[PDB]
Amino acid sequence: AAKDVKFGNDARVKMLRGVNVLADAVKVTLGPKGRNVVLDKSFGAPTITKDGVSVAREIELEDKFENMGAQMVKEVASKANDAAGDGTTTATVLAQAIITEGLKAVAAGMNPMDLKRGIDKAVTAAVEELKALSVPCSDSKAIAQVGTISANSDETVGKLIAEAMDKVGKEGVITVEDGTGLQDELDVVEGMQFDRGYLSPYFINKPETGAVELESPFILLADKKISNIREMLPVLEAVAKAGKPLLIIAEDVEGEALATLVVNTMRGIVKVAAVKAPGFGDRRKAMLQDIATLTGGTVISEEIGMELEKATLEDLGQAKRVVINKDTTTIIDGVGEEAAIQGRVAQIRQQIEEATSDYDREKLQERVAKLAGGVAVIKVGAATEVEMKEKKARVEDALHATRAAVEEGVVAGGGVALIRVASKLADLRGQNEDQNVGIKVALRAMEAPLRQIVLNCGEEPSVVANTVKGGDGNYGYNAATEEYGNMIDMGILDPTKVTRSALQYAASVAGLMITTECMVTDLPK
Amino acid sequence: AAKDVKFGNDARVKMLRGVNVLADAVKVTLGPKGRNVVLDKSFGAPTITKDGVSVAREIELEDKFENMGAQMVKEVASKANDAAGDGTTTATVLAQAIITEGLKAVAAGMNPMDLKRGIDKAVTAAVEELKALSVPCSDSKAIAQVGTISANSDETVGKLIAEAMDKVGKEGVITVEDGTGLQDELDVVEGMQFDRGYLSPYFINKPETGAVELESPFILLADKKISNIREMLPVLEAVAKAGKPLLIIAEDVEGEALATLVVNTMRGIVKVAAVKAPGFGDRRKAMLQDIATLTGGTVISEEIGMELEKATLEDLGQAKRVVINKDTTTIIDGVGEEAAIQGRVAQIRQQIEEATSDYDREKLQERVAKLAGGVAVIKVGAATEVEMKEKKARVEDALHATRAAVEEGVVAGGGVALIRVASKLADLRGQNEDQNVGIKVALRAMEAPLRQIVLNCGEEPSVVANTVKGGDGNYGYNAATEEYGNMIDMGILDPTKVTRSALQYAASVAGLMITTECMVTDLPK
Amino acid sequence: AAKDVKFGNDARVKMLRGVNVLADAVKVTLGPKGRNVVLDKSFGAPTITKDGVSVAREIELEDKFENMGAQMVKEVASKANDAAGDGTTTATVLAQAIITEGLKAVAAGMNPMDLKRGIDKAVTAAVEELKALSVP
Amino acid sequence: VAGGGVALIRVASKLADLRGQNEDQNVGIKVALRAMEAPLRQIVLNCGEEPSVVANTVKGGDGNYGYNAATEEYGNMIDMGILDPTKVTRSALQYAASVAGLMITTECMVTDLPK
Amino acid sequence: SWMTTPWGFHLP
Amino acid sequence: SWMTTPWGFHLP
Repeated sequence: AAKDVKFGNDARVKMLRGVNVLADAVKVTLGPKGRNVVLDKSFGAPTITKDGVSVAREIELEDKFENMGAQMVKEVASKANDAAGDGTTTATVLAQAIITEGLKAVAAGMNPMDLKRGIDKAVTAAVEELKALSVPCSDSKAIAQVGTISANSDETVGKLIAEAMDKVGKEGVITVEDGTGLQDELDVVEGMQFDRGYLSPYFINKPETGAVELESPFILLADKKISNIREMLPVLEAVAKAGKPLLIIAEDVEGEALATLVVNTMRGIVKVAAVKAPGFGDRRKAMLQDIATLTGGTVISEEIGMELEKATLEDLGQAKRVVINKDTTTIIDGVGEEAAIQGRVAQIRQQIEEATSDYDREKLQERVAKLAGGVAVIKVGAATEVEMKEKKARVEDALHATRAAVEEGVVAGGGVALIRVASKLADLRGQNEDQNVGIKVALRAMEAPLRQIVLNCGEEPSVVANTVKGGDGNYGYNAATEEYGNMIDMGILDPTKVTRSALQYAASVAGLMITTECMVTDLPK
Repeated sequence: AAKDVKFGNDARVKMLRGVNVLADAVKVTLGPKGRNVVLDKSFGAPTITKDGVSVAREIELEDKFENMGAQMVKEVASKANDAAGDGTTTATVLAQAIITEGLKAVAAGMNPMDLKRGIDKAVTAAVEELKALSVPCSDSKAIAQVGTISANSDETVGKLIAEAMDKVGKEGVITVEDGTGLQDELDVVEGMQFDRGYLSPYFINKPETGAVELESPFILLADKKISNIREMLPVLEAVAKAGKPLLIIAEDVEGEALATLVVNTMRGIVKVAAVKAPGFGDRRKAMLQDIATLTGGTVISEEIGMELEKATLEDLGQAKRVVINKDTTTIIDGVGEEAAIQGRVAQIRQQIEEATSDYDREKLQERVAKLAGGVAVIKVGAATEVEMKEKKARVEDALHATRAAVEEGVVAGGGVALIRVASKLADLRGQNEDQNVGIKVALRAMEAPLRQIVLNCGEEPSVVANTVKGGDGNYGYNAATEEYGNMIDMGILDPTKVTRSALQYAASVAGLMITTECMVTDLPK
Repeated sequence: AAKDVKFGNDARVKMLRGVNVLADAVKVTLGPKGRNVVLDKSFGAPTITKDGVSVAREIELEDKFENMGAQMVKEVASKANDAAGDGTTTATVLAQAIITEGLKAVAAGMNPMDLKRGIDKAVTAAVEELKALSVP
Repeated sequence: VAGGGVALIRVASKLADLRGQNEDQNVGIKVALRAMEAPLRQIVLNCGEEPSVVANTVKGGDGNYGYNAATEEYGNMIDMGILDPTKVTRSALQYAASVAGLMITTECMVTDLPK
Repeated sequence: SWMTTPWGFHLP
Repeated sequence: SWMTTPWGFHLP
């Protein structure tokens, strides 16, 4: 199809328009005083939401180049979403600010490469200052505080999170689950998670959560690149006649093997959901065997000649639940024998004993921790269904926030930390004038989130920004109560990782957009 | 369909517009300071790339004649790509410069044939001067230096390349491969490559690499022009029931025999990939037998009556890997017996002993080298998947660059060598005024790459070009550090073959476009 | 008569266009290698001149705001003419350069008053240096 | 002073360290200094040579070194007779600066209707 | 041409 | 009219 090509200033103008449209749609939802956005559905009443992700998902425009701009900003908004779990709106606001200022500077006639260098230098210095500013949060009381703050100041959620992380460690795997009674329950089961994702989004049976959830499924392990679905057929017949879901851990599911499974799942029969085998090289086989001994199944290796089509139900292991999120899959309460897993961890720690290099020790210790750790299951307790769903959502949000806080600590919320960091870098300079202009662009854009929060609140952004800059430490503006005070003392807290990731991805997309020179799209027809 | 025909100046104007559009899209990515080009995909975020090949692939316009111009330039850009492996952007820039100047001269009223003669004479003299300027690079330290420079100044890649070429010779076959641990591994296996290409691009299972990769496949040898896929059927059933890929070496796969295989591959069943039998005449049969004894299979010759449809799995040989690139196919680690190949090379060297003419000796020595050389397998070592992919890409780029450097030596990079060559030919003259004008056009266009690199860097092209021309030797401008110095000493190096090929193909397309008089396309409707 | 009023960026763009037209007409005659400009008369052969003053006199455009820009530049070209007797083309070239760069900076988002102060300071320092450089 | 725009270039080179009170003032100073090289570039462009190359070559030299467009060569501007009264250049620069400031500070424009 | 198994698999 | 073998070959 014939292509339309735009160069230089025209392409930059189109991208800027698209970015402005998307960011204006999204940023009105920032902060506790966020506005409502009405999204049209195919039928019925339109949905009214205050979530930036939902708004950003629907936005894409009729002009192809403006659509380019919107999609490029959305990409890094999603990237920040999948890194820390929150701050997509903040990242979008920062990206819009940097892109606007940088494109203005470029149109003024500055070298785009020097501007990109200046922005990168400023962002690196800001990351260093932000790491310096962060306070540790590993203390159990801090865990409870973060859990309460995330879950709308609820003590029970914080207590549950603190108990779970005390019982399974700070780095342990914790999974939320629906309870039975009004009392909450926390326990540990034999299971573990590994960093792999679904091959296609088509197996997602939890559209609101964006995850593939299988209850009491079979697991098909294969140390071979699975293709030729004809080989697959018999095990699917055996699984479907048993009325159970299937989770496939294969080296790589090729084409015509994931499409066939996708079609089968959408048509209704079989609830299979394939996933890549974690690791590579001999490590892939070792951890495949570890998963096999965890689930009680047998690894179907073509090297020795299991001949995949000849696999039976006994070959497949079983587990209580499997949850496949965007990048990790968790197996919860596998049916593997306790003696088998105990022997496996004994074998792996023996391998640690005669391990020679530090890499081998580290890897085998990782396997030992994965096998002997288990997963914590939090049973949310409440009276009715709506309370069940609200409690589960609150607990999982608090879990994400607490995990981030444990990872990188906490800083002042409400955009205060970014303002303090920007104030701390007022003397940074580059190699030439354009680099200094880029540094100033980044520092100025670092104050955008607080101004946007204030503007949504209804106050004057400039006055509040100046007042906050005049103060020091955790001094900031509470938009919920429309007052000034110590942000930490009033509970407004933000994980360091969230702000760092938002800033870094905003800077990356801004540099990419600034250095863009030509754009090629399809014809308007 | 009715045709639109354009003559003379109108056709030249349309071609010039198309060439300008394509070259303006491509050239912004030249050099280390290249800009970004945003290409739209069917869905999701648009891809942002700094690679000239990717940009050139998508470019084609709605006007039929401008599309002609763009396609003709793209053709020689690709031709230069497939000859040296790099320099497509440089070739496109040179082609645009020569075409622009030549069309201006033609519109002025000069004889196009004389201009073409002058351009050809200037390019021939430039090739001679460039061969004179090149320095040898066969030394192992030079190999390590080139490998480091190509792979972003990484010592490990250069060491691996140097070790491989020392172990299998300068002209030996070397193939990169994914490793198992973090340590890199290099070894040799019984295998070889021959210069043949896939019949259709539809068997390509590696779109990023543009190659057909089969792991542990069967090989079907046929000393007959394979057609009538009904004859083919039984061996495909036998292969598919075994769950292996297939590589067909036949004299020539006719119509309805490659289309059927293509449809089978896209539908999913069977991973067959046919290829032409290397050589011709009795040489074709001799090297087919050599391949058979290398892979341990049997040549299925219809002359004696194997009756292709009666072939079994035992007739087909096996190999560890086969990789089919654009023009060559490499068989790596065939299962043929070592005694069999040893006896075959003994037989061929015996044939050398009583060989009469020099042609027979040369050909049989070529077969001996191919059989007894083997292929080097480089196992890239790293920790994670992304490092695996980056290391593999870096190693294969360094391998291409080192192979070119060994072939033709190295010259100063950054367009310095072309400028020095052009300065050395300031006295060349033709037979008349138009020939001299063409010579001057070629010499002036020879400075385009350096000017484009400087312009992407942001400096003034004329000032830097004049400063470089004022100097001598390897004096040049480093755009990465924005300074002046000895290009060789600061590591900026270019294989002689890359620049020579870029110049030659640019000249060829420029001459073809200059001598063009009429253009016939389809109607706009 | 009813008036058309333009504010900010639109007015600046119109002025810049008018200045560019006038300066492009005039500056081709600068220096000993100046080009020829053909001016139409009411009758007879058009006059061909290499003088900046003659070219600048005839220039005025149909757009009212671009005409504003051209007239404002012409005014100081004439002012420089009546002060020293020569250098109208040089003054016009300098004015076009400064106006172009300054309007670009203003569109970038700098304070116009500060830009004017900087330009005035630079010009004062330049006048001092030029007086130092002159020989009797 | 030296003609051919040489005096303005030398003056601009002599003021490479001048600074204002803030960033915008420095930007204005740089704008003026950059524009001070326009006459020589325009003369060279009318001559047919490359303005950037000749401007750089003149800036590299010192004193009355300059480019004669009549003979298309380099030399001491005073020795080859290319001279300019100081008042002419001073007045040109001053009035150009005045009109540039007036145009830069302009905010609204009122004219008659197109009809 | 999607072959269907007796147990319902929609083989493409 | 693409004949299909029992093992899945899509004969054209």
